[PDB]
Amino acid sequence: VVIRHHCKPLTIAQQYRALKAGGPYERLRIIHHDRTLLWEGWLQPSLFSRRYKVAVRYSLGTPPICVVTEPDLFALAGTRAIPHLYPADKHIPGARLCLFLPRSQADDGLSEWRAQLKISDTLIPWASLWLFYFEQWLHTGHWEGGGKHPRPSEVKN
Amino acid sequence: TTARNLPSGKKQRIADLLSQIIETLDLTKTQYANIESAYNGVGTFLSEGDDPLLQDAVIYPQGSVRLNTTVKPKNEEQYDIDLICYLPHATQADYTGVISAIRQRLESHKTYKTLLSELPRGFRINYAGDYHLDITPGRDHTGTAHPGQPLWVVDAQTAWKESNPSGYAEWFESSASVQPLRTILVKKLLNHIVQILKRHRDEWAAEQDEVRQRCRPISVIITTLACHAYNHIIADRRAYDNDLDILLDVLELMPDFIVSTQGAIHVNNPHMPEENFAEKWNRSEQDEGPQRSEAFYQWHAAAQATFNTIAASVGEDNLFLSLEDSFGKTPVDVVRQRLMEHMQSAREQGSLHLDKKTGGLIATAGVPKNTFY
Repeated sequence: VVIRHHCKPLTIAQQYRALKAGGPYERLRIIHHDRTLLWEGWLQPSLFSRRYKVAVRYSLGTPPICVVTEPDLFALAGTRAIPHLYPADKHIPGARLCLFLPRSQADDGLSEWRAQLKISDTLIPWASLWLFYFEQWLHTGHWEGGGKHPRPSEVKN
Repeated sequence: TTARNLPSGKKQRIADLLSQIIETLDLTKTQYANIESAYNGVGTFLSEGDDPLLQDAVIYPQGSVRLNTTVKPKNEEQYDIDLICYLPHATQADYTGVISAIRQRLESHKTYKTLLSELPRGFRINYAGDYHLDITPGRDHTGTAHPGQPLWVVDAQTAWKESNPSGYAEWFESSASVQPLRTILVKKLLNHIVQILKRHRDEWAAEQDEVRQRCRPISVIITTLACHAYNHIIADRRAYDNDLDILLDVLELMPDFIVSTQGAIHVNNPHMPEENFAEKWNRSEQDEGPQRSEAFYQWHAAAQATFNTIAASVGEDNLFLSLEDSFGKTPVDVVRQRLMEHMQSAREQGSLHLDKKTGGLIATAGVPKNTFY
């Protein structure tokens, strides 16, 4: 969307008020001397879907990270390669989920998620949208969703 | 977990999935017009016959085609259409005369004679690829007043047996019109229920052994029992808003309407008392009939258990696997593919919304683009 560039990455305090308004959250913390923002809760992809716990981390100047802890997802995987996982997060346990497109590939220079957007606006809807296509990957054997580019040499990291 | 204890939304979603699954097997209007034109042409050609016996013949549909409860047979490319001719001047005609007249008349036509095939009860036309034509000769029957169509039909052993097709159709159409009162808050339904039960029976029959396959429930017995059960619930004015609850209640009420008298089981046409749809059940030679009584009860128990099984599923994959196990894989594949197309469109349209309480996706807070890599 063509918007003025006067908008700037909001600070942690403004992002803090966003999460409490929407949805039920178990905890909402500020750690590392107000550096980091943490959110946890239970997300259900559909009416018959399972129960999922999701964690979101953010620091100013760094892209957000989405990590899903429970269930383990690897017992459900059955050691077959789960698609769409970033490198593991050492401090926070659980699989890490890639749910955006970084700045390098985007030609306009505007990432699909930017610091202007509130954390609650897209990070959870995308993560929930990620979980919906995950179960449909099973029972079909195919990732019937928006796939990544057939990268010849690029590493996207 | 039982199917009754689920909330309203889950059961309504299961009902919608069942309806969409059934819609695949139903025949469309264009095909129906094709068959109608075909048999109308056959009847018009018949009436042109110069033979006095065959003169004034009329063909009208019968069976599932009349009642609008057709389900595509599994592993068979051809739908079945069965119709019955009525010869007013055959009131005292002989079997051989009618058979010879119809056979020679059908043999006369160039197109018809190649596909004509003989059946034990009548004649068949082998229309190529997708549907069938079945014809049954009939003599009028006089002396029994009733809402409509007292008639004799042809059965090889007795050469004439009693039947009344139009009365059953009128009774079913009158019964299916009424709608159960729905609880207030601060295709007909019976046709769909019968079609679902027939689909489940067809799925259940394949696994079983030869004796259970041969003695599987017949469609007309299930239809009569379902209509009888539906009348009881519509009269008692019970309020239902859970859609599988109606099917469960009807199926539970079904076996109470089998009537036993002097060791003879009678499921009867409401208008014609002499029309016994359960005649083979009574005949106990080689215990063939008694096995058919056990087959219906085993089917009833299995059909009751299958919805408890579906209700116990957690996970969308498990639900779809259960539906594949219950009502065939190929009908279910289309529903899931349609769901994926709708979800992809909603992702493109921007109508994908997030629920506040559960974070569940709402398909119609617009979700932005490219959630993945």
